[PDB]
Formats: sequence, C-alpha cells, structure tokens
Amino acid sequence: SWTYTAASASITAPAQLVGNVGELQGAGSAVIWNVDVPVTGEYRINLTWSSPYSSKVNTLVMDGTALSYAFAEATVPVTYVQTKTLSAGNHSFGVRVGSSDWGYMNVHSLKLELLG
Repeated sequence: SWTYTAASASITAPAQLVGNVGELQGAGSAVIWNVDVPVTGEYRINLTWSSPYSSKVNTLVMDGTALSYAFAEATVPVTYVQTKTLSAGNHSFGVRVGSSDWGYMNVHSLKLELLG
C-alpha cells in the first residue's frame, strides 16, 4: 500500500492542489495520477477522500477504467476499496469528474494496496 500524493498528479480545473491534496470541485475536474505498475498482481484501489455532504455522482479513474460510483457520505479519511487486477507494465490512475459524473470532494491520495 502506497500513498500516491495528488500533487504529483495532474490537477485539472476546477481541481486545485492545496497542501498536497488535490481537491476536485464540480464536474470538469480530473486528478490524474501517473504511475508505473510494479509487478503483476491484483491491486485493490483505495481512494482517500473527505467530502462531508451525503452522496455525489463521480467517476473514479483507475487502471485506465472509468468506474462510476456515488461518493458515499464521507468526511473522515475514507479509503474507497475497489479490487482491480493490476498487470505489469504501465497503468493510468486518477480521479475524474464530469457532466456524466459530477463531484465536489478532496482527493488526498490514490492508495494502491497489494490485494493478491
């Protein structure tokens, strides 16, 4: 498990990197993380965010996949666990918000744990 600092990612407006925390604000934002998969194994996607509201409609960008999900009422460093089999080579990670999946939260860091 590693904490992929959002500052090393691409803070696309309305996204804004503040204090090493990429916080998106409404559709159009995209906190894209650029990293290279270490080995060939199942890495479960854990997204750390804090948006004290109720439920938003965002699209999480991981391993080049557009996994749509509603940001469950969160506030405390909550790690959205999503099991995705990662392969060796190169993979794209991040968080995108758009008309199809709008949001308004803070993107602390893209955590990647070694599931299997």
